[PDB]
Amino acid sequence: SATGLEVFDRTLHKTHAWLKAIMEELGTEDRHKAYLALRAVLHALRDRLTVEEVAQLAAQLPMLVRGLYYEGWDPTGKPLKERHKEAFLAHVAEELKTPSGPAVDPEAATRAVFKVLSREISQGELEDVLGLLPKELRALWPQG
Amino acid sequence: SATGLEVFDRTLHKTHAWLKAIMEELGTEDRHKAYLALRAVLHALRDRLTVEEVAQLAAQLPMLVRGLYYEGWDPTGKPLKERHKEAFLAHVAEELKTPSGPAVDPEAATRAVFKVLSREISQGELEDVLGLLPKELRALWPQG
Repeated sequence: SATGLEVFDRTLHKTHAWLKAIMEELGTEDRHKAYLALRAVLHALRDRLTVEEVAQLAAQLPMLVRGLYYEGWDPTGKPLKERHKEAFLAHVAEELKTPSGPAVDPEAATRAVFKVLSREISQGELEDVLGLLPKELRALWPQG
Repeated sequence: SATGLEVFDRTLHKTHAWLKAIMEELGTEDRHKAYLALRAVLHALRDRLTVEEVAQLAAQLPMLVRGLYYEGWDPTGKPLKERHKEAFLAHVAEELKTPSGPAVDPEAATRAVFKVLSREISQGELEDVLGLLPKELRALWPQG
């Protein structure tokens, strides 16, 4: 059917749903652009969380997305705490680099992924994550 | 072709290779049994590592396998350090529970997964992991 395993077919189905939603938010037909956005934004968000907070968010992500989320993670480094929007977007931009500028506009990528995340994760986790972020970064989420 | 994304098709291909190797070691045609073995063993091994060591091993796992690896992880708990084989196998057995006994023999599952892991991860990571384990647990790996 797909992978020969129901568990993997299930996570692929969920991940496809996430990417499709991100594509609609971005207004693009390029699947790879949506993937890059998901990857860059999850990593930037992850780096602002403590080890405990990182795992708590991971529990709300589909298996395949969780693997992407943890890619390149350095748990020994102090969580990033820059207060301004530009600092956060610069980190997102770092993983959207291509031969000619950012693959996707950093803010657009961030708003699209945060929108999809807010609809997919539990309200409890959403409120927890928002409470850990500065005002300028909370503004990037649909809740404001 | 599979997921519509080369990055995901690639991790599915690698994960399929891992599971196929585990199936051969177990001598089974049941793909789900190999999955359960991979899941139960990775989790038992993961729980004996510090947060830094957990992420270091994660870097050697294919994206999809990494998502499975991190499933249900509690980074706040002190790493398990039981010295005897029975203690470790009991933890592996905890995630192999089915309506009628273990899905796969705990030791067989452990030896199969450790064998595949030793062939897939870097020699440096293998030596590091072995050095963190008690003699009775190192005996479960092909190196001894």
